[PDB]
Parts: sequence; C-alpha cells; structure tokens
Amino acid sequence: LGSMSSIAISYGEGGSVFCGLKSDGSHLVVCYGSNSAILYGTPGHLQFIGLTGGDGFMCGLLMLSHQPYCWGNSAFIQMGVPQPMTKGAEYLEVSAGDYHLCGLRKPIISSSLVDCWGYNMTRNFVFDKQLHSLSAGSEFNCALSSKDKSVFCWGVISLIPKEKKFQKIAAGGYHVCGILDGLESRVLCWGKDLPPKEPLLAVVGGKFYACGIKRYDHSAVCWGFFPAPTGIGFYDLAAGNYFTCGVLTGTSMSPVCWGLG
Repeated sequence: LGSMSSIAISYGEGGSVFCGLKSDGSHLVVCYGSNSAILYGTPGHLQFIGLTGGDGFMCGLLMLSHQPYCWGNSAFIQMGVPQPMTKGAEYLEVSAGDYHLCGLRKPIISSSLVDCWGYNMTRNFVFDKQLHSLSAGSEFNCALSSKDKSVFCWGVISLIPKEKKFQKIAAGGYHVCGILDGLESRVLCWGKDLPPKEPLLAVVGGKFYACGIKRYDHSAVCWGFFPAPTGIGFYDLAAGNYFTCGVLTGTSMSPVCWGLG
C-alpha cells in the first residue's frame, strides 16, 4: 500500500516485513520480518532511491537503471524488473498496492505516462496532466497533479473537489488521506476514530486505518475502523494491511511496529 518512501512494509499470509534505505547514505536496503522470500531475497549490493511493499513482495526504484525491482514471492505479480518492460525505460516513482505495482514513466519530477503490473491492472496509462506522488490502494492507484496540486485516482473511487490542494497523499486499502497544501498542513481522508485537527508532517494508510506524525511533537497518531505509542518521536512512518512501523534513528536495530486491525 501507499507511496514510494525511504521505508516500506510487506504483508499477507507470507508474513510481515519492514524494509528501509540504510542511514549511511549507501542507498542499500535492509529488511526485517517473517516473510523469508523477502528477507533472504533482499539485494545486498543493489542501490535504491525509494521502496514500496505489497502482499508477498517488496519493490524499489533502482538508483542506476531507474527501473522497478521487486523481491519476495507473489502469485499475482512477477519479481525482479516487471515484464512487459521497454528496454532502457526509466521511472521517477513506484507505488505497490496489495497485488499490483505502478511506475511513473520518465519522459523531471512529473509525467503523464503511468505503467502498472499485476492482477487485473497490467495497463499502459497516458493521462492529460503532469502527475507525481504516486500512492497505491488495494484496487486503485492515486497521484497529485503537478499543475494544480489536485488528487487524481484510477484503476467505485470516491470523488474530492479539484479545489482541494495537497502537498502529500497516502492511499490505504479503501481510502486516501491527504495533507492539505499550506502552513496549516491539516489531513483530509475520504473513500469507501475521526482524523486529527493538528498539523501533520507525514501520513500513511493501512487497510481500514491511517496514521500520521504531528508536526509539533513528532508523536504518532492513528485513526479509522481498526492505537499508537504516545511518548515516542518518529521522523517517518510506514503502513502494511493491519500494522504500522515508525523509525526514530538509523542505528542498527529492528523496527518499532504495532498492530491495529
């Protein structure tokens, strides 16, 4: 689920895995969790600029080739660089849902070309707007318009006024939460506990819940159908289906994670 990030979560019957880019700045990935396919399949030497996880697989945007690269074991998508792939094709972003991956094709922060792979979404989309900030749900994918900061989703989908300006979005299972543009940076959530009024720095989406980091005290807060550790200050969050992980620092340790749903 969700957007490309320095941290990502894989979930499902195969097990739960958290992967992050090393803090030494090497752009190498380290993974922790119960999905042995993902854990032992983690590239030790391949460099990544972003990560995104789904059901049974972790994916990353390769730093050199700028192509999506997935590892693990999924019955719905293929691992490695996903086919069909155009030779020499470069991507700006990747977002992984449950059983699908979408890549923002590089034609440079934006593009109108989005390639998706997986169950009932192996499609080459050509949109009429410049898009960035890809974020994947269970059965949909979203992005922000580069021109007017409006949210656009495809793949029914709940409609939001185009006047709503967002600086960040985080797709969950069957909802999207967006941090509105401006100093207030208040969260707005829509789709198929009430969200906090306080300014948020980050937001993530689980299957039936969302979590965010409050700007003032960097404290985690969660809300939805499916709470959070209160005394901790995280610098980033990642969400799977039914659990969230936060990072305090880049010291050699397993991640701080909690279940909710």
